[PDB]
Amino acid sequence: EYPTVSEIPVGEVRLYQIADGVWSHIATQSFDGAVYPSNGLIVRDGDELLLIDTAWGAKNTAALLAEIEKQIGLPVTRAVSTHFHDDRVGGVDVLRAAGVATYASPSTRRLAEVEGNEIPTHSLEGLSSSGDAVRFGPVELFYPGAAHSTDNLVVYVPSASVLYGGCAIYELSRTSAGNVADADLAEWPTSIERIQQHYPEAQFVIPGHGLPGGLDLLKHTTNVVKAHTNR
Ligand SMILES: C[C@H](CS)C(=O)N1CCC[C@@H]1C(=O)O
Ligand code: NA
Ligand SMILES: [Zn+2]
Ligand SMILES: [Zn+2]
Ligand SMILES: [Zn+2]
Repeated sequence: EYPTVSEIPVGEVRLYQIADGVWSHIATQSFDGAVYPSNGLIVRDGDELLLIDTAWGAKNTAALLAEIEKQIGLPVTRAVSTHFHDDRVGGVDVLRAAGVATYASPSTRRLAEVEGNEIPTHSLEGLSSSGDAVRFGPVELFYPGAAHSTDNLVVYVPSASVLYGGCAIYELSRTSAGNVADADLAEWPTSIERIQQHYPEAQFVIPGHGLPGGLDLLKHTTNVVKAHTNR
């Protein structure tokens, strides 16, 4: 049922409804001569929508807005990018031109600027120390500490028990570490354990790339990260 990388041409976006007013968005992109999928989140907030992450580039993000209008038909008024990489902020300018208020932590904004990636406009305060949580409308934002990147956020939807782990969490099909150029390998498992301790009620866990699962994706990611650590 969940849209897979094989099913989505680059440039197109699928939505997957998880619960009343919660969807993931799934897009694909060429990377390393392969095609990889990438997930974001959409959460209804009243008669508006909160978007979590771009769809990995401007073209895809335009497709994302069009698919949202087609399938849901409510305005995206805010967006949060969960780290500074292009699968999270690539498309921010598209969102901004469409009237979306884009947000990220100051950590993410600083790193995006250094990197030459798009920079969300608004700053999310209160997330700079490991273990910090803040409410943002229908979600809670949580900074678990450095993992896939120094700035990685996770997002929890309490009404639906959905934990969006972003790229700090790997899908089960990934058995070897991926892009760790910006990672903190030493802290990554500790950061995962903070997610487990903060959201032990989570029922649906979404990795940055690939198929959702349950909280077992946390242990899985720790297993893979520790194996890479011991390479
Ligand atoms: C551009 C993204 C940023 S997490 C990236 O590095 N990717 C996406 C899928 C493959 C590769 C990876 O994270 O291993
Ligand atoms: Na919390
Ligand atoms: Zn990343
Ligand atoms: Zn604004
Ligand atoms: Zn990613």
